[PDB]
Amino acid sequence: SHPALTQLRALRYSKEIPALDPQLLDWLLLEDSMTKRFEQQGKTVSVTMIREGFVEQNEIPEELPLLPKESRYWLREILLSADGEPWLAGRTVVPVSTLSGPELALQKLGKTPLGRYLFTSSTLTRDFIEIGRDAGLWGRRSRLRLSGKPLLLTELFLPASPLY
Repeated sequence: SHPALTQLRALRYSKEIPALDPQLLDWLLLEDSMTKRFEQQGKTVSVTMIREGFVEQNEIPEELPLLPKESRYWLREILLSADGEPWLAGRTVVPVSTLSGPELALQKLGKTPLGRYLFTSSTLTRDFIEIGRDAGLWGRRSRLRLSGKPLLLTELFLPASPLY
């Protein structure tokens, strides 16, 4: 798709959280998407849609080991911009079994940027967070649960983002 997503997917992620500046840790560990924290930089946050749709297991080789094995997944790839400047690449993989209740909205976001602010009646927890780095750029990979139901979110922080 876009080279930022290719890069994102190929980061070598692990559960090692490096010994980083606390403010950088707070960015990487945030138990939410980056949308509202990027807005708090004094920015309007927008989505560039790279791909979204239902896919089979063969299009989620990175996420499949980390999710239930089932027939279909919602796959969403975006670039996230702040005042029009790309700051993040995001890749979300949602098993269809997660798409129930308020979490049906995960397939209906369109250009609305993901975040907990959209899920005002759903618990959010995180099963794990992995960190990776490539070419000087940080990425992270999380298995999230919304009302107990899993999804995979992988994010790559692009060079203009405030992490750097």
